[PDB]
Amino acid sequence: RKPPKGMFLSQEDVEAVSANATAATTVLRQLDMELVSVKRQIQNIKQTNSALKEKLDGGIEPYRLPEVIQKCNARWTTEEQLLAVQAIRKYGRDFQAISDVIGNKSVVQVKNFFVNYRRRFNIDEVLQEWEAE
Amino acid sequence: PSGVEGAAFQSRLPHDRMTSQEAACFPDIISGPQQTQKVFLFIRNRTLQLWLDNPKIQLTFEATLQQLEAPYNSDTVLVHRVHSYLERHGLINFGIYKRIKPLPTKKTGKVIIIGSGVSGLAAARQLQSFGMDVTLLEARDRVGGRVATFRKGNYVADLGAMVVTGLGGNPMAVVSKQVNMELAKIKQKCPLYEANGQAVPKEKDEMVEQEFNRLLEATSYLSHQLDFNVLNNKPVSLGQALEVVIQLQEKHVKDEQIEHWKKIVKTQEELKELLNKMVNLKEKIKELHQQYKEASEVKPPRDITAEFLVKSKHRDLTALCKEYDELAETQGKLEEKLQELEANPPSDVYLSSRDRQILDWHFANLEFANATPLSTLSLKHWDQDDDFEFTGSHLTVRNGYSCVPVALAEGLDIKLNTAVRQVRYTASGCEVIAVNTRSTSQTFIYKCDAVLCTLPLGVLKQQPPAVQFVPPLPEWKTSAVQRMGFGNLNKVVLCFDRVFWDPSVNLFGHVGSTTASRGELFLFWNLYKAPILLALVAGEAAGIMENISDDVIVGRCLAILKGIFGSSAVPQPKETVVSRWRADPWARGSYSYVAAGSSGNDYDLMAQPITPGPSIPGAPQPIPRLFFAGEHTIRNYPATVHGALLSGLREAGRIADQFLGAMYTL
Ligand SMILES: [C]C1=C([C])[C]=C2C(=[C]1)N([C][C]([O])[C]([O])[C]([O])[C]OP([O])(=O)OP([O])(=O)O[C][C]1O[C](N3[C]=NC4=C3N=[C]N=C4[N])[C]([O])[C]1[O])C1=NC(=O)[N]C(=O)C1=N2C(=O)[C][C]C1=[C][C]=C(Br)[C]=[C]1
Repeated sequence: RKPPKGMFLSQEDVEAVSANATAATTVLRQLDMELVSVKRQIQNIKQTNSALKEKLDGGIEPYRLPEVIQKCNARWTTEEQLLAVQAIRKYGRDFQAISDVIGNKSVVQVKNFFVNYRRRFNIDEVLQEWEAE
Repeated sequence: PSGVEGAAFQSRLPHDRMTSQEAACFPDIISGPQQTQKVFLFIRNRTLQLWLDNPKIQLTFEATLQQLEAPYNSDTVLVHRVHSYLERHGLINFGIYKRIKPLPTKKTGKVIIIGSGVSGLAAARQLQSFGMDVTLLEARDRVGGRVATFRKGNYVADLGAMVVTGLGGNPMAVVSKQVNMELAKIKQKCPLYEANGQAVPKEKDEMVEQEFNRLLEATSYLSHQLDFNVLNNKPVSLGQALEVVIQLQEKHVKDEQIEHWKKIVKTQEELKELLNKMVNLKEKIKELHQQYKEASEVKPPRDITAEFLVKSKHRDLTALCKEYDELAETQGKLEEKLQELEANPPSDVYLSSRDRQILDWHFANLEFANATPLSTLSLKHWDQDDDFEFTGSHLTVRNGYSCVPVALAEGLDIKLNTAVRQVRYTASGCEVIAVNTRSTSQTFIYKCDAVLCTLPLGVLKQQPPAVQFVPPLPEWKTSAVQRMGFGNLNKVVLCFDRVFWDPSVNLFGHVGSTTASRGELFLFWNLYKAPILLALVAGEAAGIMENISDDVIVGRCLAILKGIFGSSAVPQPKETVVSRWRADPWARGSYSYVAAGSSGNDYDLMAQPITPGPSIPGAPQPIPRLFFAGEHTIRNYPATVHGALLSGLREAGRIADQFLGAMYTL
């Protein structure tokens, strides 16, 4: 039914190693080559990868910006609103960013803002102007 | 098995079915009612048992009926018909029994028998037992043919057959009781000793053997399941097919490395793409910090766009830092899924150079078994007899196998030194012309009714012919003589003053350096009561060694043995013998084998007797005159002593039926 456990012999394979007197050593040589031609282009992408690793040396530690631990407010200081407007202009709809910028407003008070002040900030215009980019 | 059913098995017959051979003679019974068949079978089996339990005395019809019971011993024409059938075909009272009724005063018909090898003797005994005039012509000055035994002082060693292959159903089982032969078993444990002369570790020894067995079945799969049996018109040999498998196992080894390291690069090259994304991020991140720092220099108080700016860039940066962190994450994962892959390379090799050498000793073992280069054995058939294998363990004859022929030979008309040169057989009889081997011109003519030819296949193969047939052998017979394989194997007998090997070790092997020389002195036997060692020369080697002086060979022998046992535990041999069977003119080799392009069916062809033309044309079709027996004639037990013996019995049955008539079929 099946070859011994671990013995390998496909139909098609056999016809290949019998095809002439040295289809034998032909096939076994193509792989001997075909292999080194991989085994070698490892080095290459290992050395490529090796220099790129050294450029990333130093992580991003010098560039890390401390923790902004601060609480949500209900009040929209006229300051806060203005930060908001420009956040929209430069961010469109990423309510998460917009939230992160103003610093003390939840991802939704934001959404709500969008509707309340839509009124008097022409948030329409503002937004369509962000779409031009 | 045992009981009455032991007999049927011990006699090589199905205890609950009638054979084709029986059908032939009892077509009334086998075509008839089931009830009767059972009676018959029993009678057969019972008789068998009776013969078997006591094979040192003839078993008569009367003595039988006696121990038989009712209902069975009710019908005596059966019991007679059956006892007879059995007797005729040497199933009972064969070999060396004591006669109750001494031999029929006057004889009937005359038979010449070429060769007094076992097949020869066995058939002779039968025929004489059946009251015929029987004479044997033997080219040699001793009986036994390919059953040589060397004797000198207490040195005693076979150069011929040597092993009995287990008694479970083996006719020799009976002979063994009939004749004083000392039967010692073969302890299957065989240590190997590489070219250097040091043991092969239980490690390898086991892995290689087991790889060997795996490789065999492997071919067997190619044969049956893939039908790989012809190639470029030639029949495919076992050797070929073992190469094609080993190759494919080498191929697959590589195929695996390839797609293992190929899995490395596909990873190693995700790691490339990732790093590039990482560097080009520490890129903007660098220059973004810049911009934030610069816009945090604008000191308060500041207007709102300039405030937003700070606040803006701040986000954009912790944002880009989340990103780059989730990447250092990823990075570390790949970096390990890479020692992972570097930790488990698949095997470097299919077989090492030391491995593939040991595998060769296992191939030499096979070369020995079949007496031939596996490049010659038919893949499809090489082992067709492996079905009919005896049970129990193999033995050796401690007191020299020759003891058997000589025993059989006893009481028989035998012309030693008589070389048959021409066989002539005609409608009304045959004549056999032999010469004397000492002065060759001194000539002999034998006239008989039938010739039974036990000539080795080697001999039958000789070109140009050593024996000549008149008229020549039919094209269907000669074709079978060519198609069939007659192989070779040689022995070296080493005789010392002292045991220096392991006394509890029957056989130990040596591992030659090359494929080429795998068979050369590849195995040794401590078998005997004296200090004698036996060295096999098999496979490709055997043929080539015949061309080398005794000394040289015995040289290579000691050489090897010192290597294994220390350069001064090994004395000079007192007495040394060396076979050369392919050389020997009355053998021309060792024993047959199923060559590529032959089959089991060619063996049948060998046994088919020859019927001459008619003399006066438009006369009736003759009786057949020329018959064949011998190792090469017996489909199911080729190349063996027991196989020969068996064929001898067979032809006797057949000849007797022919010339004395078969009364028992009515
Ligand atoms: C060689 C050998 C060796 C070395 C070893 C062995 C063997 C072998 N084997 C086999 C046997 O031996 C055989 O088979 C037999 O013996 C045979 O017999 P037959 O058939 O009968 O034959 P022969 O013997 O040969 O005889 C014949 C005769 O004839 C004569 N001639 C010739 N020519 C002529 C004549 N005459 C007249 N004229 C003319 N011309 C001769 O001379 C003779 O006599 C074996 N077997 C067994 O069983 N066992 C064993 O062991 C063996 N061995 C081994 O070792 C191995 C093998 C085997 C195989 C398989 C098996 Br399953 C087991 C084993």
